[PDB]
Amino acid sequence: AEVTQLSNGIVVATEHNPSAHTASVGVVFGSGAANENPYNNGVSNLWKNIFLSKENSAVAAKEGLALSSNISRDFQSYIVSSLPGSTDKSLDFLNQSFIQQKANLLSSSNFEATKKSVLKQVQDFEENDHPNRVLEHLHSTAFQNTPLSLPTRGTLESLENLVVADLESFANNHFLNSNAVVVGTGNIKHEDLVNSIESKNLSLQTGTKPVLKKKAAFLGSEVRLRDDTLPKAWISLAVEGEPVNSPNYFVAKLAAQIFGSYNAFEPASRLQGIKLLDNIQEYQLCDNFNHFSLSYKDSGLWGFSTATRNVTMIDDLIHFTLKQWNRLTISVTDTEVERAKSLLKLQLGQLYESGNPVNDANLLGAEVLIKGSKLSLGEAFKKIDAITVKDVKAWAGKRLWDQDIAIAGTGQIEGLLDYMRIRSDMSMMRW
Amino acid sequence: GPPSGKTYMGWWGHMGGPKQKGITSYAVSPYAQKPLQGIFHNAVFNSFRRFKSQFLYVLIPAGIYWYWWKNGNEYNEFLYSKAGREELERVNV
Repeated sequence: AEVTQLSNGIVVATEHNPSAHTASVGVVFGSGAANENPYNNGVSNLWKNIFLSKENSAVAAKEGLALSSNISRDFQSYIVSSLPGSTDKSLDFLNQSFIQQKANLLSSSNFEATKKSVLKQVQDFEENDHPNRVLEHLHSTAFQNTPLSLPTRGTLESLENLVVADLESFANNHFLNSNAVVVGTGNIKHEDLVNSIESKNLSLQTGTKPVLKKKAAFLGSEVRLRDDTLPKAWISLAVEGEPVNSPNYFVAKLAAQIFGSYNAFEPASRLQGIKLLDNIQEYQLCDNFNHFSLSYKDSGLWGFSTATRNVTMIDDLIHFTLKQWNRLTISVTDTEVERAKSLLKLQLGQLYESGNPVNDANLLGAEVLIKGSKLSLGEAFKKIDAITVKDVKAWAGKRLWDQDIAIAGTGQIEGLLDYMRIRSDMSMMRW
Repeated sequence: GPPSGKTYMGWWGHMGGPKQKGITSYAVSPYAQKPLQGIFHNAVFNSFRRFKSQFLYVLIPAGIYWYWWKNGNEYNEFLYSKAGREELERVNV
């Protein structure tokens, strides 16, 4: 297992695996939804569905290729997959359809049909997908009036004002050679890829991207979307967390692993070594929860999400969870830290060593764009093993004890108390 | 114990109002706000209209009762002086 970075004008990164049976080749750009403004929000999500449109997918399918695309807050990628003997055809398809010609894809008949399909997807997301849209509303209230607040899909109000000239204006500012990384994963050797690119003279455009002026900033706030005709309540809560390239990046992920995830209907999930589960199962305070530690280029979020049918005891669920977060400053034990070390290593090993080269192409390109290289899994395991109890207590005294929070919620949330009752539970008046 | 009678108020989660749909609310933490931004723009204009759009319901009944008490006090003072001695035997009949 080894990565190889090489620059000749174009940054080329590979990750060779001679045991895999497919190969994957694409390009990742270093702009996401946090490089848009409130008037062209959704222009990245439209460029994805233009690339995945029917006439473009049909040209690829006669060659034997498949297409993927992903939109995030800091990056976006466009990936072609094939059998290991036809990576030259997949690199040709990325040259013709995406680099040279774009007036074929941006015809008026293709643009209006794609815009209709995207507007239906965003409408069905806002009406049916309740856990993921509460987490989207948590980002917009915590980073309000700041580039990290814009949703990755766009809104229905901002998507209908978009024309063809808005997509060409975004492509001239961000789809550049100094913003791009060419990636290759699966069964493909590194020097075979750099000689196929150098046998041509690929270059997107010369110049740099615009520089935004407002930096990300956390603000303690809340947003409530009450809907009494829904059968549950869905709540997210977080503090300000760690960015990428932070010295406390792995300590924050281990602290979330201490409290973990839960499913009340799976019998083995009920037997986990988490002390919070004693209070919750006595009166059945929720159906599921999960803790997270998200990281971006400038900021991050640390907290949990939950879903509940017990709508008269919502205040007991928030109170018991926040009293366990107080113990990370005061009285976290050594056996809880050793359990979280083994489970964080199992979770990280499953994320980076799945058998999908499309997942590996997204992870490799996003990390080379920020850091310039990639940290191996062997070196990440040695940083996790060196964390002590005193590292956890010093991190939680800075980020958790007596700090501001952000709350989002939907459904039957009448039993959720107001902000200052929840804010005062971030300290004990004992220590 | 036995269940109670029917009231018009419940508790948290079953308070007993109508069903709500379509209303969004927003709030900001008090730790991130400016400290004490009221004595001005509230003693300028706010704490004058809040009672002087109401002053006429108080001062018309106050002026009626103050005129009545002051008029009766001056008549009792006249009756027990030297000049009001002759009227005093007439009205104590």
